[PDB]
Amino acid sequence: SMFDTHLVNQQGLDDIKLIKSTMQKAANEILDKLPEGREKSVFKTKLEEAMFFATKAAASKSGNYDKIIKYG
Amino acid sequence: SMFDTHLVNQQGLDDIKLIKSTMQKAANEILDKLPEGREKSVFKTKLEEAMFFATKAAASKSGNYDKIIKYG
Amino acid sequence: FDTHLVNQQGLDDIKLIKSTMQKAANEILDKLPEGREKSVFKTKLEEAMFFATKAAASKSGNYDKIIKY
Amino acid sequence: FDTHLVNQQGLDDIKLIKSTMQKAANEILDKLPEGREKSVFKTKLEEAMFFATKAAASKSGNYDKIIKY
Amino acid sequence: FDTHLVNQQGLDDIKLIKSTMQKAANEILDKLPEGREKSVFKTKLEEAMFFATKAAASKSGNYDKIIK
Amino acid sequence: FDTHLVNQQGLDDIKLIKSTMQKAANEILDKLPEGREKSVFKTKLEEAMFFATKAAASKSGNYDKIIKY
Ligand SMILES: Nc1ncnc2c1ncn2[C@@H]1O[C@@H]2COP(=O)(O)OP(=O)(O)OC[C@H]3O[C@@H](O[C@H]2[C@H]1O)[C@H](O)[C@@H]3O
Ligand SMILES: Nc1ncnc2c1ncn2[C@@H]1O[C@@H]2COP(=O)(O)OP(=O)(O)OC[C@H]3O[C@@H](O[C@H]2[C@H]1O)[C@H](O)[C@@H]3O
Repeated sequence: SMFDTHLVNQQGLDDIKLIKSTMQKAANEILDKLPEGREKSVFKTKLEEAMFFATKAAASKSGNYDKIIKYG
Repeated sequence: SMFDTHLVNQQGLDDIKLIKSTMQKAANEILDKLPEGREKSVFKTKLEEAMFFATKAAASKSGNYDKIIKYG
Repeated sequence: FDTHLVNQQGLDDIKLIKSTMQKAANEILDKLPEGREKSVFKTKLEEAMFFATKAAASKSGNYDKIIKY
Repeated sequence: FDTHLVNQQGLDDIKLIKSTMQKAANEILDKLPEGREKSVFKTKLEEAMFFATKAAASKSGNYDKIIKY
Repeated sequence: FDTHLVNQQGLDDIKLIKSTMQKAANEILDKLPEGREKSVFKTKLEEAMFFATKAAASKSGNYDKIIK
Repeated sequence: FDTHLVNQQGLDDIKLIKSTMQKAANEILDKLPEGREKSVFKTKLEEAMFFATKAAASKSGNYDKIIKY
């Protein structure tokens, strides 16, 4: 279910650290080249949405969480 | 207008090369950590959307294009 | 891209918000015919829930730790 | 871009699904702090409900007419 | 999630905006190769038209009833 | 994130698609009241056009060069 909560373990946190640190560094380097304005701001908001899905893919990877809390 | 076409010059192409190669390296490193599945696929599609805005920000940066083609 | 590690209060707020939407989603989905529009509804709803869950998890009082990168 | 002209059952289904989502949204919103994430939750939910409402409106038996262009 | 039950004037405006966009979309689609970008163009356009149609339906004079 | 450098045929296809949508969009916008829905229509339409323009620029026979990264 889209509503499930994955209780991530350290392996999940480690994977998330790798992906977020990697994207953070790349995003800072790209943002430094872009002029302030609407397109730069939309790039940032679209990138934040993308990262919810990358983070969820890591958090729910077999071995990266200990238990799932389900609702209903 | 959202419909304007910026004819990029070499400085725009150089900026776009920097931003796209930076994101391609980061995306490949992140994708290598993610399990095959829907979330990985949505990450990629959201990231493609984000990059249209980063690329447009670079292409229309003052000094990065020579002329704008306008319609209507 | 901060990560918020929720405390018990954050977990309980997330229980409330996710339980509330899951119940409403079940009732609505059971009324909708199968097909493209029902699928897209679920896609958009999941996107909404990422933002609601982040709002709850990053609310002051709801996290033990913020991890920055 | 079909235009659905719903009949009485279509209006009833849409009333149920929108009433159900409005109640759940209100309960969730009361738990969320003001800010960007809460605002995006609302906008995503509005997108979701366009598709749920289209699904209901074009359900067999729920329309007087579907106008095509 | 307000509902607008349009009157004839709202239905006429909606016919004009949707007919206009459908004609333009068909002309553009006839130029585009099959594939992912063409498919996403269509779904993005459907999303856009939900908002255009709601703007027209809630225009003063275009609705007979608002249901809350 | 390949970059397509259009040739003349790609530029002329882009002229056709962008001038067609700009005229339609102007006609529609002139019917719409100012407000949030009109604003989101424009934002969603811009997103649509990135994909249509990319589809045209990478169509076989419409590009001089593809830059890969
Ligand atoms: N062992 C844990 N101990 C403590 N806290 C944990 C653990 N494991 C996970 N968490 C966090 O709780 C929430 C989980 O709820 P969820 O339904 O599974 O995640 P989500 O839907 O993708 O929401 C997206 C947002 O939630 C925020 O906190 C998430 C998790 O980071 C994120 O920062 C996202 O920004
Ligand atoms: N005088 C009317 N008589 C009968 N039916 C009417 C009238 N006037 C409007 N309608 C229809 O009611 C439904 C709910 O309206 P709503 O709640 O305002 O719509 P929405 O949130 O914008 O989603 C919109 C999606 O629903 C479909 O049917 C819509 C309206 O076309 C749309 O085709 C979209 O696919």
